[PDB]
Amino acid sequence: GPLGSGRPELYTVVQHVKHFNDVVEFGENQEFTDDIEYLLSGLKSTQPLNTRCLSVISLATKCAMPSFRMHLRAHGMVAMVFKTLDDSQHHQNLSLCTAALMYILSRDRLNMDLDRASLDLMIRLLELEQLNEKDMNKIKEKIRRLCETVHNKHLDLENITTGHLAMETLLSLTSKRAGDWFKEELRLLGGLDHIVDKVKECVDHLSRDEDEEKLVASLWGAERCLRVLESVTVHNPENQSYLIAYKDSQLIVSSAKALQHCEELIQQYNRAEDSICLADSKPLPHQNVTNHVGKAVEDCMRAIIGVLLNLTNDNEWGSTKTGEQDGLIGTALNCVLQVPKYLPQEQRFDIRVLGLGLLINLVEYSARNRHCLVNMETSCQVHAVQALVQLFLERERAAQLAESKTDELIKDNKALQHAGKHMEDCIVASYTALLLGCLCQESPINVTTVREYLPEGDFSIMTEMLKKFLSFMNLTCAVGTTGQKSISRVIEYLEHC
Repeated sequence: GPLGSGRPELYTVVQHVKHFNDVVEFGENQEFTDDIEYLLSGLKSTQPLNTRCLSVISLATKCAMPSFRMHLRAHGMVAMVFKTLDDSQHHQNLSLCTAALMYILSRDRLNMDLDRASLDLMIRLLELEQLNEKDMNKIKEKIRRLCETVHNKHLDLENITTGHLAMETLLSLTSKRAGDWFKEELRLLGGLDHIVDKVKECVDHLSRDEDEEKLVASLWGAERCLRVLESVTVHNPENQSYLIAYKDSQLIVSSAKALQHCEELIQQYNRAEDSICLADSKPLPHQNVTNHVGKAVEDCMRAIIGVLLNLTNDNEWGSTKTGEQDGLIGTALNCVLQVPKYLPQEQRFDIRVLGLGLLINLVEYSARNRHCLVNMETSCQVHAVQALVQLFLERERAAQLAESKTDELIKDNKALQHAGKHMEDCIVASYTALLLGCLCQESPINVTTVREYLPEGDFSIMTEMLKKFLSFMNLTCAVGTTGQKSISRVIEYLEHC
């Protein structure tokens, strides 16, 4: 039962005490009961705003002390502290302080301490959108140092904002460390409804034409929220299901549109270093504007696909509903074949894997997604399978050469990079082979096609690659038995082609 404990639970408790980190006192240090009633009064609406902000920071500063937090929570003051701050959303300065306070507090498990109201507050602070500067920076710097100390989290001062700290709070509340309590509560009490609605607002603003500031705010507004939605769906089928159902699949509908806008926007803000943009209208690759918007577009993309992966991984209504969105399957394919050439070299690996992974999810069981993909057409115009075989072969060479360059250096650390690029080109070739193999085993017709565009019609170039890939996967330990087994089966199948 709930009172019962296994060895792991007790081992943690005992290890937590013996080798410290938490140097705590259970004793009613009444100095706390003093400090605390003095601070609580500084938080009230009846107080000038700057006095409140400083009272919050001072309270957050004391909360870097595990013993203080413990006494704050043991007296049941947390819900009360945040009730007093429940008007924070109406003031941007106090909103930053309030978000910072709960982030620090969320180092611990707040199952018993946060109430619905305080949870709704933090969601409001996450939805928030936008004179006393030189000591707001001193406050921001103070917050940054607290974040490092309490969470081992290093943030740039440019990221000590309300949107960031509210996001980090919601990620911290729904991490592995936190458990599942708040993943559950965010759903059951309407929290996820509001985060999705916010994603829709932001994504609808990309569809219009807007200036740098408004564009970055739209994108960052979506990402911020998408990352919380990604978090709450990790190992949580309920939340995946809820987000697929909510408002006629609003999240997926908005996500698909967003991904498409992003595909277009990213061309507009090229940061590729091996590129030469013709247009004088397009920002140069080294401008502040370009690395500010372009990075914002990329980050939003990674967030969109992350959510879509979680919704389509095991859930087939998710895959069905996601595949039905006009142009998504096409956009996903473009994320692999086209988008990367408008990104810094370092970022191309991640996007290719994500796009390929999403395609695999969509195509695994959905016949109609399968059909839509094989009949798709793309650039280098050609059919999808043909393009995917090309990507494989292209990347399979890029790899065996990138290893030659680094096999030369070891004898005759530019090799490190060349080795890193070797691995990357292999994994991309691998996922491409895995996708093609998937399409093949679901229909022999596709086998004929891949054979046509395969040198000699010899599938061994794919199967040999997948064997090494499966072996590499078990080095990462990222995939479990079923995953490993089904990859093996794909190798078997292709081996008989």
